[PDB]
Amino acid sequence: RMEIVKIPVVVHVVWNEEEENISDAQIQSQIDILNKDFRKLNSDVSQVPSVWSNLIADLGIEFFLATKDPNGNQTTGITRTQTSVTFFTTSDEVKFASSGGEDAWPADRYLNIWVCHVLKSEIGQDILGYAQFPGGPAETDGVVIVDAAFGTTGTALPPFDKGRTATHEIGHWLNLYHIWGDELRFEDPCSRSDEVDDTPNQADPNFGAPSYPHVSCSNGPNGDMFMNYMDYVDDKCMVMFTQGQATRVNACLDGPRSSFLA
Ligand SMILES: NCCc1ccc(S(=O)(=O)F)cc1
Ligand SMILES: [Ca+2]
Ligand SMILES: [Ca+2]
Ligand SMILES: [Zn+2]
Repeated sequence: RMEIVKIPVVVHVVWNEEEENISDAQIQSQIDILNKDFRKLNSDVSQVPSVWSNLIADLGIEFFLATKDPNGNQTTGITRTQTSVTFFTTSDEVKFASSGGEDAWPADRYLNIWVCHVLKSEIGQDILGYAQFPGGPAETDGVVIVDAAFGTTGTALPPFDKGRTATHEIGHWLNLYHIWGDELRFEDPCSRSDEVDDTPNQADPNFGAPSYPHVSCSNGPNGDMFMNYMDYVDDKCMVMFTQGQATRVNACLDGPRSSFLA
C-alpha cells in the first residue's frame, strides 16, 4: 500500500502587466495536472513505449492549494504581488519582496511555486522555470515557472501548455536530475549519470517531439527515454517517471523533506 503524501502548495503570482496576474482557473489547472502526473493517472502515459511499461511509476504524491496560511489563518493558497520588475533570473529576485518578488512561506510546510512573466538564465537565455534541490536554504526553496508555461488554460501557450514544466521542476525539488546527466560542453556526453539505473544512459537533452527510438550512448535498440519528465521535450511528449526515480523521490521524502510526511 502506498502512503499518499499530500503537499500544501502556495502559488506566488508576481505580475507587472495585468495579463500576468493569471486567473484562479489557470492556477487550478496546473494543480490538476500535478495530481495526475504524480499519481500515474495521466491518460497520455499510454504513449510510453511498451518495452518500458513496467517501469512507469506512481510517485504517490498529491498537491493542494493551502487552506491555512503559515500562522493558521484561512487562505486561498495564492498570493498576488504587483511588481515594477520586467524580468526575473535564476538569482532568486522573485523570491524576496525586497527585490520585487514575494517572500517564501515556510519551506518545511509548503511547496512554494512562484509564477512570473519573463525568466532568464544568468547569461540572458529565456527559460521556462527553475528549481531548488533539497538541502536549504528555506528562504529560496521551491520552484519558479513562467506564466506562459504554467497551467493548461489562460496564458499558457503551446508547446508548453500541458502543465509539464512544473512536473519537471517539482521533479528537481524532489531530488531528480536531468536524465542526460548535465555534462559540461567539454565533457564526454556519455560520461555522467542521473544516478538512476532504469533510465538509459543518454547523451544530451532532447527537445521538441522526438521519434521513438532515439538512440544515444550505445543504448539501442530502445534508445533514450525521452518521454521521461526529466528530459527537455515538449509537454505533450513527456508522460512518465520511472520506478528508479521514485526510489530517489522516496529517499527525499524520507530524509530532507520528511516534514511533509503525515
Ligand atoms: N515540458 C517542458 C520541459 C522543459 C523544461 C525546461 C526547459 S528550459 O527552459 O530549461 F530550456 C525546456 C523544456
Ligand atoms: Ca540513468
Ligand atoms: Ca549524458
Ligand atoms: Zn530541469
